[PDB]
Amino acid sequence: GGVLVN
Amino acid sequence: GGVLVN
Amino acid sequence: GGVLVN
Amino acid sequence: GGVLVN
Amino acid sequence: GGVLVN
Amino acid sequence: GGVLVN
Ligand SMILES: [Zn+2]
Ligand SMILES: [Zn+2]
Ligand SMILES: [Zn+2]
Ligand SMILES: [Zn+2]
Ligand SMILES: [Zn+2]
Ligand SMILES: [Zn+2]
Repeated sequence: GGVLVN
Repeated sequence: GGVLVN
Repeated sequence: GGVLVN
Repeated sequence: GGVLVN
Repeated sequence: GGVLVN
Repeated sequence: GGVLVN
């Protein structure tokens, strides 16, 4: 899956 | 905010 | 699954 | 914000 | 923000 | 998956 740390 | 379409 | 830390 | 389309 | 189309 | 650190 994707990981987005905004 | 962030947008994650997995 | 995806991980979003906003 | 960031956009991630995985 | 960044845009990542994976 | 992709990793976006924004
Ligand atoms: Zn993953
Ligand atoms: Zn936003
Ligand atoms: Zn996952
Ligand atoms: Zn943005
Ligand atoms: Zn931008
Ligand atoms: Zn990966």
